[PDB]
Amino acid sequence: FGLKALVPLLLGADLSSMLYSLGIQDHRVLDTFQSPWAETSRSEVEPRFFTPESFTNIPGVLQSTVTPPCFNSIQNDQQRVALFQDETLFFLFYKHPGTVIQELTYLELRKRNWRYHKTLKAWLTKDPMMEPIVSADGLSERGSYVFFDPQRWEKCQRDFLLFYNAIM
Amino acid sequence: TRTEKFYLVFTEWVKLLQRVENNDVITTVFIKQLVEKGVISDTDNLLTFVKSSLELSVSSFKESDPTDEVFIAIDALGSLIIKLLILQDFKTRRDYINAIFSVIVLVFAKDHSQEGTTFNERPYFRLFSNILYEWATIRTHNFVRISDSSTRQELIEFDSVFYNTFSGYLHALQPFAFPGFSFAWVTLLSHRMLLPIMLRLPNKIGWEKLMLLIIDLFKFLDQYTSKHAVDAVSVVYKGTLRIILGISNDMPSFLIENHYELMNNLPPTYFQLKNVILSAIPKNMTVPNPYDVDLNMEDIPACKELPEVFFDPVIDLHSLKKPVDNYLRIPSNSLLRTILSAIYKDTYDIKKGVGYDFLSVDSKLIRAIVLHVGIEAGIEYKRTNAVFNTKSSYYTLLFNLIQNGSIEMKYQIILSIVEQLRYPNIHTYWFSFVLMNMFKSDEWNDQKLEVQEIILRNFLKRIIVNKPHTWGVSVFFTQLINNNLLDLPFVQSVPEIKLILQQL
Amino acid sequence: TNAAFQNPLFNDELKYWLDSKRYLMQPLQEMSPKMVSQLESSLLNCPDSLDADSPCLYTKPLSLPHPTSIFFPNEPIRFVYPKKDDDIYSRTSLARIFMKFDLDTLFFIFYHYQGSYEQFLAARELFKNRNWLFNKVDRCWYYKEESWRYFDYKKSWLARRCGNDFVYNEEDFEKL
Ligand SMILES: [Ca+2]
Repeated sequence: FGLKALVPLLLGADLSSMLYSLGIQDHRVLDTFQSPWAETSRSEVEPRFFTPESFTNIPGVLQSTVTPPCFNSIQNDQQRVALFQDETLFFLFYKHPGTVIQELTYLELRKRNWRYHKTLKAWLTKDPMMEPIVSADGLSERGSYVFFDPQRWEKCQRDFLLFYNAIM
Repeated sequence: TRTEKFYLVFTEWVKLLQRVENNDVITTVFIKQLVEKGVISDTDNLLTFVKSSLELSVSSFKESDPTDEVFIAIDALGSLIIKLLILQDFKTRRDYINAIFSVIVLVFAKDHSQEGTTFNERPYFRLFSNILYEWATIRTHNFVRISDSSTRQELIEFDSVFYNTFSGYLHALQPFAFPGFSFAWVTLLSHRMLLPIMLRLPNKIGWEKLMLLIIDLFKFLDQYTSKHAVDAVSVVYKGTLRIILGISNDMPSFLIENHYELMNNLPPTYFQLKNVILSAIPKNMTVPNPYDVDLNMEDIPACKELPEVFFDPVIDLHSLKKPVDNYLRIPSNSLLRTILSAIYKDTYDIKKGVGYDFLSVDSKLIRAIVLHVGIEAGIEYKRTNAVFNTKSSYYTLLFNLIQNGSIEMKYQIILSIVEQLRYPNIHTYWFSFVLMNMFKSDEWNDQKLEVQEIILRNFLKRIIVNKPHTWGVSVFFTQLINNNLLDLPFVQSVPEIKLILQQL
Repeated sequence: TNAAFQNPLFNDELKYWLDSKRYLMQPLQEMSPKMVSQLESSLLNCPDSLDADSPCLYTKPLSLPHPTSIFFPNEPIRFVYPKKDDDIYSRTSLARIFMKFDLDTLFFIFYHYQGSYEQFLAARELFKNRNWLFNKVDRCWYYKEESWRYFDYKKSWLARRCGNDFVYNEEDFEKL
């Protein structure tokens, strides 16, 4: 009767963090379940999803003579890229490295007075409400800027000491 | 030149899938033009082709550098298999899928078990995951991407067969059989294109094989986990726990309606996992605050509903079924005596330990009897009054089972009873009534304090552990602190549990 | 018992298969040292999310290679979160960030990654959260505010009004 019992010595684990680790309102977590372990759940995984046939083989997107559309021409694809909003150009620039479309979005953003920061790998542009003041050595300017954050999909204003060797 | 034929065919396939999209009609033309030649029509040709392609693909994985795409051949193989199922006329499709899985698990086994083994679980895992994805992709919207309405209907019918076949082989690939595959295996069990689908096939036709797999897992955990046997296994437990949490969130009815088999195979020291399984709550039910002192289950409609049981425990009562039902229907003392003797005779087993035999209580059978009494109790209540009564056959049967039982017998009965305290339903209600009356009963033969201590223990096992707690346990315990505890002698005998009590 | 196991072509393999059944013949066993090794290496090779992810051996290229600045990103971005009911996609980083996307970017994605999951989530944002409807016949997205509009993806890349003589026929719209 010692064993059956009232003499326990001292399972147990705070499941809060583990539940936040999964997708927990009512929400299915299993259809996007990466792995049974956290340490090995290192990326999101593509769920099942439905694509109607009308979603595919869509002709003449932006007057394209080919299907699907492509962006293979530095000289001739500027007219299409110009039609896109800043955010769309950011999306392309961050999604297709080492391609024609990355170069075209760079040039177009450049034209809209965005400048690309080399070491932050982030685009910024002048905040119109204030004038920069260039540093005495001329290697930098201090001013107000709007940075684009591709992870939050937000423009973010910042007072910043900006070095000219760092932007292109 | 037949070997060269199969090798070249597969190589050409791999090259093609790296040049065109999977659904490209050039692919379809490839398979149909493959099947016109008849190079894999005859059974031996098909088995040899799948075998060779498999070996070549696994080798390809092994001889690739991690910076490459090490799964290319595997991925292509998955595609080729499912497309061979889709784009052929079948007089027999089950025979096909069975053959292919057979080749896979055979090559797998030899790769795994042989002497100078260079085995990696990953390429096989990748093969199975890919098969799962491919079938998932072709099955969407009742196989709407299939043009021929006849073939379409056929695949519609075949869906369940596909999944239960896959599960069958997955079952045979369980940790006991192939330890070197364990983690991969567990991952496959909870693959997003296996588990949520088999949880959701119509009329629960996916539930059985799922339970088979989960039982395999639980058994593997129980074999290599004891109170003393404290490692890889603990990692496997953690993953299991994550999976069960996912299931509780997505399909709580699966944890609710299989709690009997789940408890029968769950390691006894997995307190938390036990609570997680028993805390499962049906999807759109919202539960009352269990700590509300003024709570009363009479004033809750939910506490009158009968919970569903996916596997009827009465089967596991065997011959006891007929007498036990007799006594419950129309109770009498001589019949009570007889079935007490029968039950005892069957529940006191001799178990073969290492080097010696010992007495063992059949806890699975006890659980089956307690659950059965609960179910029949709930049914009698729905039929309609005299079920929430001490004079009733159900309460008297459980009472006398405890009264004339060994201490272990008592503990097991009371444990299964406490297991039945879950979400608000008729079982939780009635068994709470049963438990409280037992705690307050003046009919115990000089075992009042023993029963009380056993009950109190069985509850502290369920509450001094981390959350979740089941609804009925939190409720019952709340009613237990606010009725007619620290004055109990056996509570005073121990200061450690006395303190944890005092916090409450 | 089964038909493929009894083929001579697999005779050797069959042996190992049958060995896997050994744990059934002996009742209970403390973990063999060998089994500890196997289990240890299974822990070591444990499949990760990337292994469990969907396969894709080829995708039609969107854009030709080009000599770009070494200071540009050199790898594709991975987004991680730093009836409008709930579905399985609701809490994915992609879906959550598409909620922040402009129609311009959503329409781009819809028409330039056809057949992809990104397309699927864009279309989901459009339909489920912004009440656009998609047309099977002309592949345009429509929106209603008796006055309709459609996004002109073919030419102008802007929202244009339909004529006064436009009628909504449901048979022409995709059920999402
Ligand atoms: Ca027995």
